[PDB]
Amino acid sequence: PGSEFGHSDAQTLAMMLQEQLDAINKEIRLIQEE
Amino acid sequence: PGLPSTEDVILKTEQVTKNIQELLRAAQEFKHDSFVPCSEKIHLAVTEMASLFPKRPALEPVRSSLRLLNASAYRLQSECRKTVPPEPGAPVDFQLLTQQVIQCAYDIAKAAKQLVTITTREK
Repeated sequence: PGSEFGHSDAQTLAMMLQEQLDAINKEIRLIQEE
Repeated sequence: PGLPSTEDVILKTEQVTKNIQELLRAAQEFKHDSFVPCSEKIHLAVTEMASLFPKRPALEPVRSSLRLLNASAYRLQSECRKTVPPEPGAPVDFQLLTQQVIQCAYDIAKAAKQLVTITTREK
């Protein structure tokens, strides 16, 4: 299912989105090193 | 058609994340007029990434992640249409809008990450 965020403000959401994007870039980097 | 190469998945994923990154920038810089073109570039990037996988994937996690990816891109497209009301300048709750838009992008990135992981583990 889709994620449930309730009444999270844009600030909190932006942080979690950025964390998600950072995690993607980190995983890709780890893949390209092995 | 089977599972795509890790290199191909990374390429399409990076196009998705780049476009999502630009959307987040628009939200933070209050470029609310840019929400529709950003969502279209994202939706396109999502379509190209999805096309890397079989029309009917064998793997259950691919089916699940593609469902999340596609549904979230569509949901995003639905949300961004509020930045272009038929009467220019009409009342819009930009706080609620931005919240919904970032939620969609979060799940798109989430699904994209899952697909990257799935592809790598099968190689």
